[PDB]
Amino acid sequence: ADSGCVVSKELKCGSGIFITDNVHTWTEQYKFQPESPSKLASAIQKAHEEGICGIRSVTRLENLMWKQITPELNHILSENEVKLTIMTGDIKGIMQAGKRSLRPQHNQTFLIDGPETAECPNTNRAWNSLEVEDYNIWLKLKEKQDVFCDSKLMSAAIKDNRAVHADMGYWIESALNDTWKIEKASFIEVKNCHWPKSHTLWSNGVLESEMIIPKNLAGPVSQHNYRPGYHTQITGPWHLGKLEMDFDFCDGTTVVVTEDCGNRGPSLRTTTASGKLITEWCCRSCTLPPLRYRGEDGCWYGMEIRPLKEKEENLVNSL
Amino acid sequence: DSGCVVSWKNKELKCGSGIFITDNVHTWTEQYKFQPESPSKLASAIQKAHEEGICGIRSVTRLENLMWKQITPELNHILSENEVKLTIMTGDIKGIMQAGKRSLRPQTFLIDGPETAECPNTNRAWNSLEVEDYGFGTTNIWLKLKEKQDVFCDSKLMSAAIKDNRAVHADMGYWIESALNDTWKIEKASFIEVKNCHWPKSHTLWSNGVLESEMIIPKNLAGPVSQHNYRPGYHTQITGPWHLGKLEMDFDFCDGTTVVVTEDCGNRGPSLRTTTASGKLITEWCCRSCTLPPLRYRGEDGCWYGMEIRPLKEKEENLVNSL
Ligand SMILES: *[C@@H]1O[C@H](CO)[C@@H](O)[C@H](O)[C@H]1NC(C)=O
Ligand SMILES: *[C@@H]1O[C@H](CO)[C@@H](O)[C@H](O)[C@H]1NC(C)=O
Repeated sequence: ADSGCVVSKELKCGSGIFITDNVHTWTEQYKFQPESPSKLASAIQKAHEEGICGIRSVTRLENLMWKQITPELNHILSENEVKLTIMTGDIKGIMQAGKRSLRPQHNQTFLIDGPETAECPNTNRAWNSLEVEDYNIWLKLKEKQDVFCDSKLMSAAIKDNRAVHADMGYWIESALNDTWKIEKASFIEVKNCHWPKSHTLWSNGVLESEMIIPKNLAGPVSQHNYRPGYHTQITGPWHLGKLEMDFDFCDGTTVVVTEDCGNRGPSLRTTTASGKLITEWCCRSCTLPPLRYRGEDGCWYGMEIRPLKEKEENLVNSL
Repeated sequence: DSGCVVSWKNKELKCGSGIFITDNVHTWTEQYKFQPESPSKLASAIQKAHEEGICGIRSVTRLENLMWKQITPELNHILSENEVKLTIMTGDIKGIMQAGKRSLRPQTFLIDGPETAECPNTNRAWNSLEVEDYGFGTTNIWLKLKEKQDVFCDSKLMSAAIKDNRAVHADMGYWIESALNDTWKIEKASFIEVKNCHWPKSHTLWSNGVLESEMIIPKNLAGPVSQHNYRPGYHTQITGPWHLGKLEMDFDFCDGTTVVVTEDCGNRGPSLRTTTASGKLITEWCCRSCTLPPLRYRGEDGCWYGMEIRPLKEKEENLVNSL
């Protein structure tokens, strides 16, 4: 067990389990490391032999690993005198999943991450094929090609009417004010894996048509992932990659509830592409305070929120 | 909520923000104490309930009973001073804290104590108190009356967490550890109390597709409805030694006993103790489909085995079981 001391203005000490937030920390405390870059390289040789253009990362740290290891891998690949050039790209927005998966055991090109292409489909990319051995993190090959995120990375906790589902890239908070409902969400990444129900709190009788964070977007199948007058934000501003969902009004905007408002569609931003600000918003059934997203390009509103009088075409949505 | 914690086994410590769950069970000091909001209102509720025709009430948890014992004379004092002739009497608690079919809402009176015929549990009040706020310091806690009736344990006392493939469901008298060795399963369970409420789903992990026949710790014993409450080859231990009240159950053999897996072994029945009423020690045990290390209960009178586990040779009627 983990024995120590923590302070909230109350002080408490003892033994138990401590769940940390590594998302909001400006410092990068964790890095990913391989146990056998040789085995990895061989698995990539096999993958290319098994017909694979490249691989797509599940998380940000995996991508950073692929980046920091690519030269050595290519070097190793050259050390084995096997003709292949490994190319690692960047991650942006939702990390799309790959249907292929690695198996443990002029020049060609192996495309790790990067943007989409016609030469290499997502179905030819490998994904979710690296798990954690132990803790800098000793990683390794997986059992099989499950569409779940790594269990050793997931975490969760609940006490004093505050529930948290946490990850190395996610930080999801719900609370009990009259009822249990989602409160906050923090994202460094957006991934296409599924949140394991082993590390999930309150998973019984969960309507997937109501869970805000999408299941196929590592959304916890939980009644904590619930918010009255909301549904799954399938078409939300997840194209940001890094964002902060909360339940308040965007700065300088006003949202009201009315039947006169339109139907739910792709999330929109307060700021026009031209820079024009809209202050008047509406929802047909949403529950004030409204679902908002804080990111790079500014604030966005939930799918349920549409502008009152302004035409939707004038705005920017999830493309 | 920021702080620093150190793991000896992991040989690693960490600082930062987040959420800390504390094992209130293996605390050397009884840090917590139950205290009401307005004892006068409690007394009022007692008078009203007695007038309704109630005979007594039953605590839900240990520290609740402690509060009752800590405020009874003051309560009985309030009664007389506020014009009424009711004698409130509180006995101790042993084993399972039987629920009461009735409840509180905002000739003598009996609280807890032994089971009696004058005041059956069907006419007892139970699960009528909830916490509003926490005191600080010893650490005390407020209590007020519930506006709703249920058999759920107070949500504000339960906790849960998962990290490093080790789940924990905690309480003030419960501490239930699960882990991932090969597969996910329950590893330990610590009790200072045995209650009959229900462990709510809001504070539960993996509550999907949970066979109550597979949940080791019974649902009606505040057992977490979870696949963290599972064990390969074991079922709901309804006839475990829950008469002990305080116990520490886990998975290892009893000291100087032998358990094996044999289809010839007897079927599952009441949990037996390794030692008989005379004092003999049953060294040979078995199970049909159970898995080793065996489900054992470390209590006061010694080590016990799971329901699936039977004495290999010795007639089970020569052994002591949960009556
Ligand atoms: C809790 O919800 C009520 C309405 O349901 C609201 O009036 C109150 O402000 C909320 N408490 C908060 C936000 O702390
Ligand atoms: C997991 O189970 C195996 C089965 O024999 C055992 O050898 C091992 O020690 C167990 N691991 C832990 C951490 O208890």
